[PDB]
Amino acid sequence: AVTPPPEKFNFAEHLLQTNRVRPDKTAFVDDISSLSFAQLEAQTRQLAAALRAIGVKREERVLLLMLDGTDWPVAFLGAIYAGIVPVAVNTLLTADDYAYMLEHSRAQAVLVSGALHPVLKAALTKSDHEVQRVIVSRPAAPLEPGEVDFAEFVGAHAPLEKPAATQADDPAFWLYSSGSTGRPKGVVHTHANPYWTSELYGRNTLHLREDDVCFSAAKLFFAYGLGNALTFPMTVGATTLLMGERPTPDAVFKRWLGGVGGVKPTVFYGAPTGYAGMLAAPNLPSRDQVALRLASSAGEALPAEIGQRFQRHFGLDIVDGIGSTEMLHIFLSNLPDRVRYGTTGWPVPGYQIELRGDGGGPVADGEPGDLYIHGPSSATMYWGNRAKSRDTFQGGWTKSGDKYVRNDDGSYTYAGRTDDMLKVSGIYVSPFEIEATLVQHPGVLEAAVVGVADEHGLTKPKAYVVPRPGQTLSETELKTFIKDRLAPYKYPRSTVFVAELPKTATGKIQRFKLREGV
Ligand SMILES: O=C(O)c1ccco1
Repeated sequence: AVTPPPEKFNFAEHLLQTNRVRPDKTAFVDDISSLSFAQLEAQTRQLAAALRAIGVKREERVLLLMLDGTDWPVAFLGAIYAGIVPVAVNTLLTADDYAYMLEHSRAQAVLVSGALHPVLKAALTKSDHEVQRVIVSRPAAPLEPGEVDFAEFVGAHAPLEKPAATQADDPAFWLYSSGSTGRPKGVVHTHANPYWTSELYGRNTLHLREDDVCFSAAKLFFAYGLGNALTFPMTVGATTLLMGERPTPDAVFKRWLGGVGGVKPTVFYGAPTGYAGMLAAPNLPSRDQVALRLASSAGEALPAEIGQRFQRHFGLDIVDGIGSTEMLHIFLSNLPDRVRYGTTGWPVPGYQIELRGDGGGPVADGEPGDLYIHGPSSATMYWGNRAKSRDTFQGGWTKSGDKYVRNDDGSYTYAGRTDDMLKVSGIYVSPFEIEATLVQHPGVLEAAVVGVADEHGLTKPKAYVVPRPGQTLSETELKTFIKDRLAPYKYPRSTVFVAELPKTATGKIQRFKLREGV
């Protein structure tokens, strides 16, 4: 039902051309600024020019480390328009994480929000990078020699006259994806990939349209967010609301109620964690206060009671689907008019789904298998990692690392992960990372972290800690340490002190016994 993109294709030019019908409609609006489609176009093309003027060439990478706001799609589309590959990254990571991404991407320039300039600085100082220029959006401190203010940079250059003559299957952008051990993998996406997600899911599954106002709690750096709040709305001419701050129930409700930009969102997107938090909130708005027509969920399985509670309150379902960084967006989903809570719905038309057992063979309905996806938006490889590329991308099929069960009605029910990671509110969290942080406290002897469901059925990490006999470590002291050592998104929901952990003769911790509540 969807025509493939032409083999000569630049995604940025495609989204700009789509919206030349509507120059004066708002494209993006945030707390302090707004861009119409024609202003976005101009700024996008001037940034493309600016990047070429400082010597960044076609196929070279730039790091895009930016809070959600109107400069973000300018950054992203401007690079793409130039045939430069933006590497769009999480804004909550450490200087060490970024130092690795600068070296691994060989980024030649960085586009960074002033609030993130201190962490970027640390990463630049410590690494062997190739960064020729730092372009700072909304600087929060004085610019260092050679750094340039984003607005000045865009404003200094005339718009690039034509886009880079890219192929549809040329790399257009990277995201990073983390595993339970080891450094993040550079997921390489082509120009065609987000065309396929925006058409097969944004348009043909959600039925987004021009008069929509989109608002995603999931940031633009998330694959989920990048669809929800950039590629999908730009595909149909919707207006997008962007928000720089942390998405709490209050910040979201403020927006829902038309507190920014004079717009009320019609389409909202977020993790089940956020929806649970909102429904808990004593000032949840009533349906007559909001203009929501469509509530999308992804980033962990949606507990049935959260959808049911949302539906009872709003008269609107939560439409929960699953995608990945490697598949770019959702491939298995409930539909806006067909929702079965306790399942992730049906394959998205355009994607083929398989469940494979221990030998790669078929599994009987109602038995769990590992999920593999065949669809036209899959990443081509992990950059510079052939072993991991071979394990994940196998002849047109992409291994998700999830397990699922197929139901008699052809829907799919989540069954666990194949690789120890915990999916906590949209972000993959490694139990092994948390264990290695806890053992650096002198009062901890050993530590084990597993996922446990909270009162809402949502998975959070839980730490089992053996304290070191000669020391005094209290629960609070450990919480103080965790607070200093880890990002809030990685916190254990609770920590239990035990006398010993169950292990094999080799010292392998039997984490499955801790999940069983021994
Ligand atoms: O379920 C996810 O985590 C997802 C949705 C779209 C992209 O990633």
